[PDB]
Amino acid sequence: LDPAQWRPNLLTSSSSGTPPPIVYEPYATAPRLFGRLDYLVDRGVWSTN
Amino acid sequence: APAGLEVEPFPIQMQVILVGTPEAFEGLEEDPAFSELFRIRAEFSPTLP
Repeated sequence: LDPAQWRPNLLTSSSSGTPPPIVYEPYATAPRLFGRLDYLVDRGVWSTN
Repeated sequence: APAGLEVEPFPIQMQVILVGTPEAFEGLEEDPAFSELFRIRAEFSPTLP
């Protein structure tokens, strides 16, 4: 059981209330709206978690 | 590349000086963002006195 596929991912912490989390995305491509999914390569084996 | 580098963007201190024929800018001046970003228009008179 690898401890890499079974850990929570820190997306964003709370903004401590005021001011509200305001994100402006002038360049609204899908990678910048919905986020990215990277792959680590060890011994040439493409893995993602 | 499987995993990229999230290059955080850097402040811009340069000044941009576009050079082109009037009809080249005629296809660029129809964009409202072009008006706000390039304010100084240097006219080269085709003839001198």
